[PDB]
Amino acid sequence: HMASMKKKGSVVIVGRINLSGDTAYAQQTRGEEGCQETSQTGRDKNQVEGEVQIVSTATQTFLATSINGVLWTVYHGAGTRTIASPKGPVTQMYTNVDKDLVGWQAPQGSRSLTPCTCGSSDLYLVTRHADVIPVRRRGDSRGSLLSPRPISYLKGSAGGPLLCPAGHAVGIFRTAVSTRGVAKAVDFIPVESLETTM
Ligand SMILES: CCc1nc2ccc(OC)cc2nc1O[C@@H]1C[C@H]2C(=O)N[C@]3(C(=O)NS(=O)(=O)C4CC4)C[C@@H]3/C=C/CCCCC[C@H](NC(=O)OC(C)(C)C)C(=O)N2C1
Ligand SMILES: [Zn+2]
Repeated sequence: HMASMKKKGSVVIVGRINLSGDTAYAQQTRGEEGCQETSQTGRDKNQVEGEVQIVSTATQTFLATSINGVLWTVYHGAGTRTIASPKGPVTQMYTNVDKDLVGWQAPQGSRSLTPCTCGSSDLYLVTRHADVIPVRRRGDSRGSLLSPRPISYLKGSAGGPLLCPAGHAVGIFRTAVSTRGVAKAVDFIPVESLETTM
């Protein structure tokens, strides 16, 4: 009964989206074996770099984005799980199921994105495959893809950033608005709603 009750593992950083140069590309930093083991222990000694991490649990894989010293991701990916770190599991510092949002303190080595103050509606969504997709802002939390794509293409990218032209963070990718399997729009957690939650 009780003594046989299992614990859920930590979210584990398994790679990152490199946005540092002229070319955006994915990098894997940990394989499946290492991920499983890191998830169970919560101990992750790997070096962390950059703003957009690819993260994983035993069952799902998605993204997480650093903005103002917090690593943010989606609740429907992370639930209330801890994140693996060099000194063990780290407890969520923010949890809000109503905004589909969680966050932990940003891992040492990560770089954070600055929240946008530009007021601009020409946005760019960064996916787990390192595609930079033009998105026009359509409301507080909604944007339209300039070129619609099958949802398959966006799957696993929740937790990723929408950026403005200046590279400032505008929002965290939450949902794909689909019709007949085709995403024509996305929904995101506005950066201002992170700044309030904070
Ligand atoms: C309402 C927010 C929400 N919020 C949630 C909040 C709490 C919660 O607790 C368990 C669950 C929640 N699930 C929630 O919704 C779930 C999770 C989320 C979702 O699927 N998000 C994405 C993703 O990639 N996720 S992921 O793969 O990386 C996963 C994390 C590892 C973004 C990309 C989607 C790809 C197309 C997949 C087809 C699903 C269509 C769906 N569209 C839809 O719902 O649109 C409307 C709203 C118009 C109907 C939708 O997007 N989602 C459904
Ligand atoms: Zn901006």
